[PDB]
Amino acid sequence: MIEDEMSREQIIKDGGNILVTAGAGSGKTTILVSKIEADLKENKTHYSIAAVTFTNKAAKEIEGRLGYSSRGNFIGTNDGFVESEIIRPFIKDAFGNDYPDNFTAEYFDNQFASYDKGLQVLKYQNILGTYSNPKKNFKFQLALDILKKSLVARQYIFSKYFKIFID
Amino acid sequence: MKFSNITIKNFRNFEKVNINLDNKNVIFGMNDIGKTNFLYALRFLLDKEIRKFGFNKSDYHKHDTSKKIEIILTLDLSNYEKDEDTKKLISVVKGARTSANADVFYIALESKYDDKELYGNIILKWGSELDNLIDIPGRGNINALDNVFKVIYINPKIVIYLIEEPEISLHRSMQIALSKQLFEQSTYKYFFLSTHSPELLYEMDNTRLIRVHSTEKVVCSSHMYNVEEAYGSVKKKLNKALSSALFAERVLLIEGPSEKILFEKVLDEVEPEYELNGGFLLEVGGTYFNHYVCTLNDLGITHIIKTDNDLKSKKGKKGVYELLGLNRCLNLLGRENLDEITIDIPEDIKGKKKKERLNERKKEIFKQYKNEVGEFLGERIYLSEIDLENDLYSAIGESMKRIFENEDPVHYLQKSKLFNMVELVNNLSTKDCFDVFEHEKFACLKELVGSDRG
Amino acid sequence: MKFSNITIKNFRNFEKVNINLDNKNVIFGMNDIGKTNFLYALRFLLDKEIRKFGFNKSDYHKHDTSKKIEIILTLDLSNYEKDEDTKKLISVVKGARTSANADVFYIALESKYDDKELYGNIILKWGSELDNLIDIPGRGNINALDNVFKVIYINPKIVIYLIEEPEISLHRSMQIALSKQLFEQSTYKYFFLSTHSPELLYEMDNTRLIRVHSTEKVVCSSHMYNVEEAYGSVKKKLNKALSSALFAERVLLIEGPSEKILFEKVLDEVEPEYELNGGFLLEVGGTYFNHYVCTLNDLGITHIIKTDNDLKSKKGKKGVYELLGLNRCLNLLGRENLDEITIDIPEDIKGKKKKERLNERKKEIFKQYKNEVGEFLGERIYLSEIDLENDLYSAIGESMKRIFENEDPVHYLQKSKLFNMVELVNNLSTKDCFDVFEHEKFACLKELVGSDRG
Repeated sequence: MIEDEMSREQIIKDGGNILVTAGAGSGKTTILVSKIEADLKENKTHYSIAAVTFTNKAAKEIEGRLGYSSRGNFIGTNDGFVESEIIRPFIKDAFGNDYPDNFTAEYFDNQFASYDKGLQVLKYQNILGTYSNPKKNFKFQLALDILKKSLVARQYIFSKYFKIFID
Repeated sequence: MKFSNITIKNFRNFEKVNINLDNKNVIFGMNDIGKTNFLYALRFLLDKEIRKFGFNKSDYHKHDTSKKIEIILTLDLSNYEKDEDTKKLISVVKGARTSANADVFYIALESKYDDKELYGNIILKWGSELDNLIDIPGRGNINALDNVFKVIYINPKIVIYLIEEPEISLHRSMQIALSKQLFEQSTYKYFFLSTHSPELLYEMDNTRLIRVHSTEKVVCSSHMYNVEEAYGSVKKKLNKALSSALFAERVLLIEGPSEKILFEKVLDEVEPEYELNGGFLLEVGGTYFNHYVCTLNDLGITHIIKTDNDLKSKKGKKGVYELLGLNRCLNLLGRENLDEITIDIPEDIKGKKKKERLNERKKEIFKQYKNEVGEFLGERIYLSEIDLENDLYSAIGESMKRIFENEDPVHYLQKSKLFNMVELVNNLSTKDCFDVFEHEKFACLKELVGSDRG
Repeated sequence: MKFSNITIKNFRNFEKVNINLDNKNVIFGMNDIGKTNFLYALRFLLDKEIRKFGFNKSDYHKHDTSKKIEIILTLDLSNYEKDEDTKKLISVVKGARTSANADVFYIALESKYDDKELYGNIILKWGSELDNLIDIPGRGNINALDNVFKVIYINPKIVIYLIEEPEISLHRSMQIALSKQLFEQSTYKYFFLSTHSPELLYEMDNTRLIRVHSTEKVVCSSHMYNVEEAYGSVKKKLNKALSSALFAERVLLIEGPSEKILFEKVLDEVEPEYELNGGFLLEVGGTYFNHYVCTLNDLGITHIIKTDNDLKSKKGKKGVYELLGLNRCLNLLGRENLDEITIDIPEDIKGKKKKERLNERKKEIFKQYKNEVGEFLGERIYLSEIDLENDLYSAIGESMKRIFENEDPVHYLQKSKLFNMVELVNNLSTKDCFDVFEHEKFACLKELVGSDRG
């Protein structure tokens, strides 16, 4: 039934990578919830999903429509995904035992413009900082370097997470 | 995932007991208290219903001495390089393990002392190494380990079964059905089984057998059990012979049921029920001695072997003979089988003088290899000179020529092995049984009765 | 005194079950509910702790149909004339027996219907005759029968024991010691024993064996078990052989372990675990089949017998033989043993050609007694023509020609019965197993499997 119904029925029973070019707001999160409800009910294994949004308020709205679950799903911002799944469990493995595991990550004070100087903030004064440029991400690039270096980070993120939902 | 070992540093009945593990474990022994405390230690480590109550005063070795209970389990978390099972078995935990190439995973328990506030305060920790152990992160009343293991306890998600005494109020055909179900069907991937009936071990393979010693201080010995492809065609007979013999203290390995007739008549006359103290007669015939000796010496059970010196003709070859009787116990001793020997005899008469010629030959090869016979007698391997029948004629020969009106009484009993032995032991007296018990060639009976020196 | 029989005219699981009794009774079977209701019937007749509660509505065959429960027991009050126990046995009761020359005594139970007031109203009557039954005099709460019989019930003044499943949480050596305590010590003069483990019957004498059938409507069969003085020297072998075979539905009696190896390999290949549905292989060596066939025909367990037509030389005489393998089947059918036969054979070569003369004489004797062979075939008696190996050569002889590089494959199997046969069953394919299963000479396997005709 024209562009409305056939787009919904072809997006529920799909199983591959999906690129949806939705409109200018007004309910893009309806299909994000409805796909997750279809994907979680279809899959009966121990694998869980991960939903990523930018603002924290939309993460609560996705969580509100979903309900609650004990499957180990991650619903939240992309900053919370990188800081809690890649860096904090595996900082002491990939970048030496002397690197600390607990830190506070403020993005209000630091304005450094070097990667190697960035590790000196984390190693010495227990602060996780941010890059100088808006066209950079020190947190997301550190998660790429830890995943590329250590092994047990790669043994985690494939075997728990089924599909990452991006918005 | 394959269980490696469990060590209990303290419990209500254990002092320093370390038991090697595998999948499909079977525990037995004399001390039932130690078995149920082993299963209770497993429930304390892996089940929340016993974990949430804490420790009491009574669950210690001494009730005030050395207040430190530790139960450590080894997991062997990695798999083969051709399988991606390693990743999804790794999945649940994040920061326990440090090394990128970590092969071993530990699950440990820690108990607070009971001097203050009168409680146990169960503290759990995993980690990849025994040092720098990290506490299990729990957010509410459920910690992270509860979503991994699902423990099902049977007594009349990784699924772990714990079965305690399933043979009670059960017919034996259902016990054979049950043993087929755990040892063949892939649903029972992990279990621990405590049993007292041999019918639950009638079909077993790729299993770990744990025995508890009879002493009040429990010592546990474990053996990994496997049946090879060469023994797979007659596997049921070894399993049925071994399941009943696993529950004894001293065993005797013999060849045929005629030796069972003779030895059981002798033991009934001289010994007041040797089976009560743990003596068992084992029936093995046509197979090799290495499997039973390995599975009994690894399990802590002493074994005594009485065997004959027999010659085998080689199939399709005439005049060449095999030294089976020596070679079985040399390959028990780890030595290679000796070379094949031959004799050149005319056709003559095949009935009577032939057995005399091989009897003289057997005496010669016994006389050639006396140092090996001394090493054989160093262990509990008692080898007869020609047959057991000639030792019987050397022992009870007067009564044997009294019973048998034949001039030689050793030929009539070799004419029919089974029927002549029953008629021999039917008209026998008590004094002759003490005579064969006294004789040095039948010292296997003296070792089977197991009289303690001190 | 000596218990004779029990009839249960109505109970929660019984309709018209009549069981003959004795001292030292043993009850077993597939139906556990029938055994525990038999023991509860004994408790209702013989104990006050169950009598004082009365009958409930659920303790009937149908809950409203045929509300009349009668449990009758017979005592055999008379003793021997050389023992003065008769007067002391009689003098507990006075008015029950009208004449002093009465032989037997009755104890009966009667239940008032549960239509009104919803209560059982247990009434106890005794007397010497079934007609004009009289009540048991109870002056207060304790009746006159309670001072006579004392019931001690064990579950994990004439004394009657009631033991229900004592093999729970017990080591098997303790079970053999308990069987010695039950069947040897004169303290346990009267008991009723229910068990599911064969280790409590490793030795038994002067006992009554009660078997409960596998159907829902219970039919019970009883047999008086006794070991004669001729079999007393090998009584342990018969008891250990029979204790495991008592808990099966279809048995096979064979001679040696080579037949066990062959039949276990074949039945492991074609049949999906015959041991599940009630198949068992029993080892008979050196003894006649009469004891096993009586103790299995009396219990309702079907029996299949496969044996060899063998010849045995007489003691002290040369050239005279006995038709032993035929005499066993003849005295299994109740006929007397035939007279011995003599032949004149030259000395020749005693190894090979004498077996050929014995084989053609065996064929001549097998052709001569064909009517008795057909009479054996009418029952489940399968007698081989010469040996079992010749039937194997008639079935799969080309396969053994492939296996053994000798031109004749049957003699090398007679050269060593235990070692060559293992090498035969090791190099066997799955096609030959269906061939030996489908042959007319091996219909004992088809009778052992027991496919339901309809």
